[PDB]
Amino acid sequence: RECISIHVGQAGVQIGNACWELYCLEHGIQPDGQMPDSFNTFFSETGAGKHVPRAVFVDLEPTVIDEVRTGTYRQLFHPEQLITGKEDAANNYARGHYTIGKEIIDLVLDRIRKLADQCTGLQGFSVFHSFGGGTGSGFTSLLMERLSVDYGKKSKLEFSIYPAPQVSTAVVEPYNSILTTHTTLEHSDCAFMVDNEAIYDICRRNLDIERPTYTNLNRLIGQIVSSITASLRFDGALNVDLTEFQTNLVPYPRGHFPLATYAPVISAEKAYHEQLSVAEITNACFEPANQMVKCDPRHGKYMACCLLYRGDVVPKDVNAAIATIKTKRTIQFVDWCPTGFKVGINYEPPTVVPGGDLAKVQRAVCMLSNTTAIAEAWARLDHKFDLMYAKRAFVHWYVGEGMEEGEFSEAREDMAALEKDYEEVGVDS
Amino acid sequence: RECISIHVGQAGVQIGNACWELYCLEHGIQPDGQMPDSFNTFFSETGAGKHVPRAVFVDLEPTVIDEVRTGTYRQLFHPEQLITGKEDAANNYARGHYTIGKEIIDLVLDRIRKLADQCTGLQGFSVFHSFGGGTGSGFTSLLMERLSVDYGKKSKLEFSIYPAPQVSTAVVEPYNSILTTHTTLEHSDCAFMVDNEAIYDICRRNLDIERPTYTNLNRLIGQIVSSITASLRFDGALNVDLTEFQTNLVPYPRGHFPLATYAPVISAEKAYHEQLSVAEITNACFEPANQMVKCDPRHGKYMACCLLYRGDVVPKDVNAAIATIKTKRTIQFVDWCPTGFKVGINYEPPTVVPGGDLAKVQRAVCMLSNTTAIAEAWARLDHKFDLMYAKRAFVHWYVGEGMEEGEFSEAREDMAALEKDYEEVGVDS
Amino acid sequence: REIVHIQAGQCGNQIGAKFWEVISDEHGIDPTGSYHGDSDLQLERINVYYNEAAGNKYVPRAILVDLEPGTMDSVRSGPFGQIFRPDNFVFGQSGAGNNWAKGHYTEGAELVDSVLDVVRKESESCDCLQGFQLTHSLGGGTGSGMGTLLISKIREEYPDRIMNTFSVVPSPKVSDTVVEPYNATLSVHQLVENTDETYCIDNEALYDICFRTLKLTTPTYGDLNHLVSATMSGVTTCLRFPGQLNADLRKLAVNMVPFPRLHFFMPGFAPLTSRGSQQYRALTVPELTQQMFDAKNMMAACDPRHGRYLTVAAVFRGRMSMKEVDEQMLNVQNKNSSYFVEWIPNNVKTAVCDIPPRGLKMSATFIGNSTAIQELFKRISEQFTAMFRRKAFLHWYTGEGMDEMEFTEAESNMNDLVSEYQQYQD
Amino acid sequence: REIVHIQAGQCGNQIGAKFWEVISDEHGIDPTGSYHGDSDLQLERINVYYNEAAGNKYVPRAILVDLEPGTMDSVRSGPFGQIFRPDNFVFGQSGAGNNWAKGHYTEGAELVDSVLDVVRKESESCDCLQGFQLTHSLGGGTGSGMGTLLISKIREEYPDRIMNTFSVVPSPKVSDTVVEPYNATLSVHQLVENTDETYCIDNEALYDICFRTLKLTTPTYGDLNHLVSATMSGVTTCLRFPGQLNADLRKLAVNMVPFPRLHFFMPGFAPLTSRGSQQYRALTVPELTQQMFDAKNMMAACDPRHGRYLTVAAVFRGRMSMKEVDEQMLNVQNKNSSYFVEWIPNNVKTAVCDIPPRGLKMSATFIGNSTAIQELFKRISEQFTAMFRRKAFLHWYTGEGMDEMEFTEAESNMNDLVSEYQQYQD
Amino acid sequence: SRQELLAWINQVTSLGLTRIEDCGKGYAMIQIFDSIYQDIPLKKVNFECNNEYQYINNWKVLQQVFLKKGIDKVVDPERLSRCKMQDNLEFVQWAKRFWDQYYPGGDYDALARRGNR
Ligand SMILES: Nc1nc2c(ncn2[C@@H]2O[C@H](COP(=O)(O)OP(=O)(O)OP(=O)(O)O)[C@@H](O)[C@H]2O)c(=O)[nH]1
Ligand SMILES: Nc1nc2c(ncn2[C@@H]2O[C@H](COP(=O)(O)OP(=O)(O)OP(=O)(O)O)[C@@H](O)[C@H]2O)c(=O)[nH]1
Ligand SMILES: Nc1nc2c(ncn2[C@@H]2O[C@H](COP(=O)(O)OP(=O)(O)OP(O)(O)=S)[C@@H](O)[C@H]2O)c(=O)[nH]1
Ligand SMILES: Nc1nc2c(ncn2[C@@H]2O[C@H](COP(=O)(O)OP(=O)(O)OP(O)(O)=S)[C@@H](O)[C@H]2O)c(=O)[nH]1
Repeated sequence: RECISIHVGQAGVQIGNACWELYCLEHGIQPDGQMPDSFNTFFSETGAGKHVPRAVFVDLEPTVIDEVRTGTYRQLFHPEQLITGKEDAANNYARGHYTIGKEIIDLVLDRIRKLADQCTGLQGFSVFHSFGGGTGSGFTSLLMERLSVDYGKKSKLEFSIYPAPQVSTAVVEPYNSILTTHTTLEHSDCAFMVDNEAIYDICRRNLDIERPTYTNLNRLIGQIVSSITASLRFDGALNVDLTEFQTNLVPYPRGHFPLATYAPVISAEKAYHEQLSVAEITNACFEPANQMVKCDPRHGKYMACCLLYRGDVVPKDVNAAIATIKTKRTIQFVDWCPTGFKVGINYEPPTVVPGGDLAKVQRAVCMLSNTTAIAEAWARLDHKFDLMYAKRAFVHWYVGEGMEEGEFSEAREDMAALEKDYEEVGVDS
Repeated sequence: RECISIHVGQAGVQIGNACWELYCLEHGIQPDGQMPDSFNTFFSETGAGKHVPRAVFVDLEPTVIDEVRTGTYRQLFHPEQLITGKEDAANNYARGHYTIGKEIIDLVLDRIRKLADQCTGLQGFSVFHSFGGGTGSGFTSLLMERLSVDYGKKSKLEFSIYPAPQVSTAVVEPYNSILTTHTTLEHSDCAFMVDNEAIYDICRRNLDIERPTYTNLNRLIGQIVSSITASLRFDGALNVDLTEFQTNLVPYPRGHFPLATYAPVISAEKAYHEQLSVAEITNACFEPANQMVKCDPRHGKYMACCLLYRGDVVPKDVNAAIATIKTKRTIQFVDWCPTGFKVGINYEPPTVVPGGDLAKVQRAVCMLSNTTAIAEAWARLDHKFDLMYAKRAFVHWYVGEGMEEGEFSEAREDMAALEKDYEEVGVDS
Repeated sequence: REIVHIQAGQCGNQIGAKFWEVISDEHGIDPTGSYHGDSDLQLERINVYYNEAAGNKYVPRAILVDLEPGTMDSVRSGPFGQIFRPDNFVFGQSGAGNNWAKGHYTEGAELVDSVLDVVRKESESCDCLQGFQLTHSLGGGTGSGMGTLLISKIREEYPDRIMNTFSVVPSPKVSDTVVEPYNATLSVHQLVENTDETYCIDNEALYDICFRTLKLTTPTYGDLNHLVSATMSGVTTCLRFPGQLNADLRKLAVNMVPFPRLHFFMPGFAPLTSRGSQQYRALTVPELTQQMFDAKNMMAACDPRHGRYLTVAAVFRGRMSMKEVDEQMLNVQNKNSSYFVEWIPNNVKTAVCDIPPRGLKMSATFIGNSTAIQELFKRISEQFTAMFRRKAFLHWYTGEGMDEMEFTEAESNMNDLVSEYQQYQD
Repeated sequence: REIVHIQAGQCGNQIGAKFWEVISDEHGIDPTGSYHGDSDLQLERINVYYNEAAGNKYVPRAILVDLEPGTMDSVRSGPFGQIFRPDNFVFGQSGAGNNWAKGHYTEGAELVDSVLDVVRKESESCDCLQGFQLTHSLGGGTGSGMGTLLISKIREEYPDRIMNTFSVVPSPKVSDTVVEPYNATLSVHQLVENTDETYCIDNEALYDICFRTLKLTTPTYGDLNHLVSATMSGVTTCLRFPGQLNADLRKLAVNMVPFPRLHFFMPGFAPLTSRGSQQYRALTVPELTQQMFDAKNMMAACDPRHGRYLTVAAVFRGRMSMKEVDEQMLNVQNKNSSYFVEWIPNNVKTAVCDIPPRGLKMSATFIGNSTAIQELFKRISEQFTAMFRRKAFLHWYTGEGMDEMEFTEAESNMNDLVSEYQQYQD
Repeated sequence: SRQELLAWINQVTSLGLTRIEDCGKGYAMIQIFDSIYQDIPLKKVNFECNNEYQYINNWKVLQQVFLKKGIDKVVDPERLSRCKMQDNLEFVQWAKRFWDQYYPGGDYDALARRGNR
């Protein structure tokens, strides 16, 4: 195997409710928990007639976790597993990590130690957080922190929603994201990344809708994610374990962050049009306008991709569609890497929301990868930071929250060697 | 086997009414005495329809015993067996032991000699008192006193409710408890202890309710106690006689005081949640937040535990769940005791009040034990004493009641060697 | 042939119910019914365990000794519980305290005469007596103390008839009691000097052998007991059946005890396969010796592989070739020459009944006298000292009229007993 | 006789299902059923792959080794999946990480003893053991690492019985994994020094041979597997049939390995015609040699035409003239004198069974030991260095308790292995 | 790797150890702690230990040292006592790190501490 999941921060919780929705939806388990091993690596058979959740929920304002215990699904989780700190969220790392966030952690852990025990030989914890938040950046920082020590012997794949390249929200965002990166870096196994803005494009350009509610982006990651755990931990013609990832996906200890991408994003109402070919979707994967991340392969050489397919797919179709790609060159893969294509084949096709806006094809490609591209994304996000730090901007908000000129300046230097790292492991031969 | 019981002091009587309730409740004997050997070691089949209790009740104010002869159960005991001294209670040892309490004792004894005769080869008297009271500390002191001589050839397990660590009631409490300890010490066989405050925690943390009426704590001990006598004196896959206890439970003549602990404390309303595993409850037993005693194993090395199980339990499950424990070393290490785990297995699962607040599982663990831990609890209670004695505080209240500078100072020295005793038998190898 | 079982204590008693549960079916004797025996051979030798009174009521000739009513009143109030003549129940309504001293010197010593009384009524039954079967646990009062007395008296009354002892030596990992080594060391002492054949079983050697050699997930006591009772049936009763080469308690004794201590064995059953699936039938014979002679599968705690053998007795009971039997035994004796002691050219004592365990095709009880059991009395003996040193729960013994030199005695004795056993491992 | 298959990893496992899917039908063994055999000859030699227990249940004598439950739980939850005795399933619920090091030193090393255990239970089955069949992929954990260990242990336990290895060497064009050359180079290393007959198959040499030699447009894995399993049946099982001139693993080994490396072959099936149409029946014989000896049709990636042969073994199985067989082979040896090495007057090892593949009239398995396979280990070896140089995903190995000298070792070894093979191409 | 660690351990302790599994006994782990702390009851530790019961004592001793010192690191005796390679490999790796940081300048005589056992 299983893989627990800790959805931290309002966002990580909204996305959580979403990814958690898509789940039962493709497993025939109504919001009442009941369906009429396989998928046991994400659901515990509490007896009994029910299913329950194999995860937890951590937010410092009740508002968001509250809504879960109102709307059907209310029945799905255990009243217990949804942790809250009535106190204050605070869009600031410090407070969430140190000062406040601290008080809850114990309790938090307890569940990921109480839920981690009940199972049978697990594989890790799929963590869901929103980089630039208070409860999402800070808190987790120490949650993943306390995990890397309590279970160093497992997988720590954290699924993040890192800062929109130009459309950020919080005024401080970078402070909170240069801080969640440096503290988690030395603790994660593989950090998946899905860019909030670069997903909108997909909603504008590849689905058409200027009315994208957060509830949609969530349905999307809620999809790409389903391709990761759900179906993969599910039997198939070319299974891929969680460990598999980090192994076939990270060339170096830095909790390396690949990018999530999905192939068939086409709007219902298009739903009837003749379906796309195994070749087209494959090709769509090499287009910088369909990757849930504003890290357009502006130069970033891929260094490993895990093409997770699902649905009706002939291994030759793949071991050909990929061959064609391996020789497009304009898709330049790293040097020190001969072949970096982990072909993951599942059976059961995707499963689109009954009536959202997702096409509903009979095959998809959730390809994720490490690309020297993020050399950018990190850069552009680091620079941000400086500008403000350069004037201390909202610094007094953290200091007064148990932090110091140290943690900032010393977490800046941190990422600095992440701009050099993602530079050295590539661009050079 | 039988075992008579003498509930002394309002409290010991409230707890009595409670433990006495749980009884019939799990033996199908309505308050009218009638049910439609086995359990004969606690109930005499008097007349040809009824089940007159097998105990007595001793309080110097009528108030509390009076209430018993109002509320159904009124029918349960014999009008006789509920002793009272219309006179005065007095929250002071002296008066209750010497002066007043004396007058009643004879009469009291008479019943525990009249009820002790009627039976068939008994095993002892389960005494119920509240350490820090007037009728509970003093009186008993001489009751148990007069027993150790009239039946030295039996078991004297006194079930006490010793002084809340910070939430005491009486202003003098320690005077009354350093005095009931020294006088009973050289007379009891095994003294069970249940801390009033440390039980509240359980009601706050393991059941959730800031509305715990005394009537609840009573339902609780009323439970842990049911696991002692009731069910144990009741057939099973691994029976454990009363003698058994003191033998497998006291390493030394000091009327050693183990602690009572219960495993499944979970609130109704939780009542549906998937039940807990044999391993979990077992483990819950080694948590200092579930032991009816503010003696958190702060260092106190266990020296003997009597794991009384009840309900559906496979001996291997135990002779494994315990094995896992034997190798945790939570306790830390004294050399001298290789194995100190008396596994008591009963059949019939617990029996929760129809609608109180107790979960109602199909298996429980009422583990009691002697822990070098009380080295604390006694300490902290002894110190109390001094502070006041150091100024004589309410001394004139006892002196004027047939006591002397002797009994105090000489009962202080007493416990002193109980602080050294509980220290020597442990902490050293 | 004859013999007279003895259910000392609760355990020894609980097991009685299982030993008789079995044996009866292995002799077609229903509760109070008679011989429904699918065959006619399960009757010509029954006498060994019953008596003729009515003509349909062959009553088990055992003794039920215990100072705790509830127990025998659970065995007498359940299934086969109503086959024992009430005269058999020698109860002691006293306080069956968990003290070896309380059931050997103070409480049991009284109930003894009222026992010996019957053990004589049964011995003087008829024909010729062979010996007595004794079940109990060396970790309690009515078991180690009072049962260990019952024998010390038996062995004074008929130092001729044999004395097999089935002891449930205190399991390692976790003990089902606290003074355990006290009640134990004290009873082993009495054993090494009265009974002349002891079969030590370990509640946890069973679990293992019962949870991995029988995918059985919920091994209740009834089971363990059941497995044990399976072995004691192969031993006795069995050999009281025909066979190409049959033996009987003595042969077993006179081939297994090189030196008078009495020595303790470790029983092992043959076909021990999980129900459905496993029913591999790989029971040609090499499969049974494969079984019996492996580490796991030895009801004992210790592992043979940890010490030579002095004697072995494969008491098979199911039609087989005196060739594929006599043969196998050999290779076995040569593949493991290492551990099998040398000063005995043929350690193994091949025995061969004919009729097998009612529903099975071929089985073979194993009674090993290995030097490995050294590493158990060691255990026990250790636990003692570690706690004796501090006189732990000693007041419950002395206060019952005991001696500070009594405990010394036993430990030493039984402790020396460890010593000796090594004298052959080398 | 006999042999005992070994399904190491998922692939090696997935294929197990296909190798047994086939073989069974080529032996009339239904799921749990028995021998429905259309004939009576598909039984006198079965033993080679089964065991007698019930009388209708001849269970495949293979081993299923894997650290990923889901897999074996897909093979055991599907078609023939319910024929293997559960004892065969040696799973490792651990994290079957895709690391050679994780299934050879850290995770697999534990599950090994619980495997060898069975590999012995099966070896000591009966009669006389010949060798073990080994399936797996050299591009993963449970495959290259743990399976490559299974043999290193097997070859220490019976350096007498043979060891055929069926490896799915990392296909060129596209790698179905990323560290591939890591998991590979490391396993080939172990191979060149334990097993003594290896049949290397390439998922893409198959596609080709399966999409152009079988107009098959959607070649699912099941297929590839199926084709492969078709060859391994012609090899073993087949020769365990009668024949004018029959051979058996050894002959195959003792005629195909000039120099101890172990050398790897490249299997090729005979009638490989598309269903309907193609059913040309041009199978007189010159048509089979036409087939077998062409470039395409060699399950290997490399093309024979790119390097001499040392040995060849046309293991035919279908009634034919020892003349039109022995003859053809010759012209073939002369039309291509160029590539066929000279210091071996008769490279070819003609073998001839009688009964053919159930539904076919005439087939012939080809087992070539050509020097061409040099150009594959080269490939692999290259990929290594290009990435080793930068220690690419090396932390996943070392961090699992590995050595920086371990990788060095293998590459070199296997790298030298390339060298040698050229020593004959010249 | 296993080879590297074993070489390091053997030199430090002056031990014979052929394989990592040998560490399962728990003696070596206690002695490693002794080199750092020098507080361990070495006489009590069963250095030579043949039987599992003995291993448990070593573990208890190890556990106590952790507790006394306030060492947070987890020790899963159940896993280690089995003498399985992976569990021990992991524990040993951590211990080495612990030793590297903690070990003081003072010289340590492993043989003497053992009593030459
Ligand atoms: N995809 C997606 N992004 C979201 C969602 N909710 C918020 N975000 C993004 O995540 C960031 C917002 O984090 P916040 O909601 O401010 O904070 P938090 O991380 O929940 O924790 P706190 O600051 O303490 O409240 C912004 O960059 C948002 O664009 C959501 O439901 N889906
Ligand atoms: N658990 C429990 N504790 C009780 C109960 N009643 C009283 N106590 C505790 O016992 C002590 C009170 O003793 P009192 O009621 O003052 O006196 P008494 O022992 O009945 O005798 P007198 O002083 O002569 O009235 C306090 O520490 C209370 O917290 C009860 O029903 N349950
Ligand atoms: N195999 C087996 N072991 C048993 C059984 N009953 C008890 N034991 C084992 O026997 C020992 C204690 O036996 P027990 O039956 O309590 O003796 P007793 O003399 O009757 O006990 P007491 O009356 O003095 S408390 C423990 O080690 C326990 O594990 C049983 O039915 N089968
Ligand atoms: N022919 C064939 N090749 C297969 C099959 N399954 C996997 N492969 C090939 O084997 C290699 C990986 O095999 P795989 O089955 O993943 O090994 P594994 O050890 O079980 O993998 P893991 O558990 O460590 S991730 C790839 O080169 C892939 O192309 C199969 O069923 N047939």
